[PDB]
Amino acid sequence: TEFWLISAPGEKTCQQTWEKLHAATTKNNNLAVSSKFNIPDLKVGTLDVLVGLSDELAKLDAFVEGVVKKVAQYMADVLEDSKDKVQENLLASGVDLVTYITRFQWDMAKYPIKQSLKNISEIIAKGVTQIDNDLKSRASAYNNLKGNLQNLERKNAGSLLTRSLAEIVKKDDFVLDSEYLVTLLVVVPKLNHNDWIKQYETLAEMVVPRSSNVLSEDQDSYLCNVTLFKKAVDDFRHKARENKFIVRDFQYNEEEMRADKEEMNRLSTDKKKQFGPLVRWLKVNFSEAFIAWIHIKALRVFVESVLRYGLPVNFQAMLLQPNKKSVKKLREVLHELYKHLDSSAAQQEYYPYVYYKIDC
Amino acid sequence: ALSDADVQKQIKHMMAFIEQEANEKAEEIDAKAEEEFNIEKGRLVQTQRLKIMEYY
Amino acid sequence: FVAGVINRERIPTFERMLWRVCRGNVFLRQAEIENPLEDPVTGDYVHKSVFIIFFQGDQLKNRVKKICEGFRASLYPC
Repeated sequence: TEFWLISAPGEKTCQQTWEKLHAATTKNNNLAVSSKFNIPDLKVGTLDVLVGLSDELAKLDAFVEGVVKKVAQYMADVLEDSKDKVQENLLASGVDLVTYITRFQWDMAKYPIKQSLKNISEIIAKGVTQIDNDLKSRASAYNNLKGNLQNLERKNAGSLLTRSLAEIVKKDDFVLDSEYLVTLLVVVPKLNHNDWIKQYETLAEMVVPRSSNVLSEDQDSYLCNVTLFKKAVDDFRHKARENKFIVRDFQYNEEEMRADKEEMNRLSTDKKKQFGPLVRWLKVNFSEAFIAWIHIKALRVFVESVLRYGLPVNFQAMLLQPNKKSVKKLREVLHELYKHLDSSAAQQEYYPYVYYKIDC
Repeated sequence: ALSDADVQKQIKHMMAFIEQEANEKAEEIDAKAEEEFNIEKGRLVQTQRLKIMEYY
Repeated sequence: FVAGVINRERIPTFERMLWRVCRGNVFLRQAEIENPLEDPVTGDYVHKSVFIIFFQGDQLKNRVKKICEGFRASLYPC
């Protein structure tokens, strides 16, 4: 979604229509969509200040463009009102970007027209700077939450060989409050499930026969609990390993499992609670970033137009919505229409008129 | 890159910038003059009124 | 700016570079040297032709300084 922003010297009033309405001469013979660009009438002093401003604005432009695209990607990562294949951008001014740009207005609320450009630029720069820091910090904190939540999901992921037992083991799975006995959980591949049941009773001296049962099963193995004499556990786990059974390092612990369950429940709720305010925060920041973005471009237009054509500052600036495969024709038309003013001052960027691209 | 007509145009443009700059500078000068008017008037009159009050 | 010593190697582009920085806000001074002097860097005698712009703006004067430094031009007239 690319739009072209241009400005003509405006010597004659026909320029208002030549850039829009003159089907005989206008864009793709009046096939490209164009609209009026609303610009404030601001004060200029000497040409060197304008030169400074031009440099400053080019830098501010690049900065904000980066910031607004970054935050757009942040929301893409959030997956709310903007995706990479659909919903390519967010609303600006409460309208879609296509609508915003097409009916783009100067935000005099933020940039009073009675101020000098230096101050206007400084004000915008400060706004977008604050927005950048606010959302960078917020996004980082959110990403850290997402990180920890995924970390817990992974911790509670996997098969019985590695999966956390918080959701598997019950108090009724362990032999508790025994003086001599401990209950161990061992994973026996399902192919050898009966062998475990047959073999566990004879793996070590002084084990409790017929005590073996199954706590859980998965596609590869069964997790079984066995109660045994504490001192035989070394022989039990040793010989179990010899018969290719894997014992888990687990003992019943109500507090750790409860803590894990609530921590996951809390982090998921926290994710939802931040999401709520996340999308409102980021969408507002986007809106403002996009508004400022175009405001910056408008100022770049003002500065270049005045710098090249002099004052009074009456120029005919217009927006185009290029049509597919007509870029060449539009450039040829614009060149023939305006080449006589510069002949050589303005490939990669230099045209005989004020020209910027909008990358959407 | 310029014909005589365009050289003249470029000069007219510079002259325009010269005029705009001078106009702005003078306006700034008069505004500051008025601020200084009120500030110095205050300094002086308050200073001597104080001296008078002390003598009084 | 100054009627210096240039072979008119990049002056055709010097002027355009100036137009690129600002729209030719000030006229340039032109000169041509008959039987030019032997350029010290060249070590031999080449025709010299000068087209240099003077600016009143400081940002742009500094810009021109940088261009003149980068381009094959003679600039240090007082």
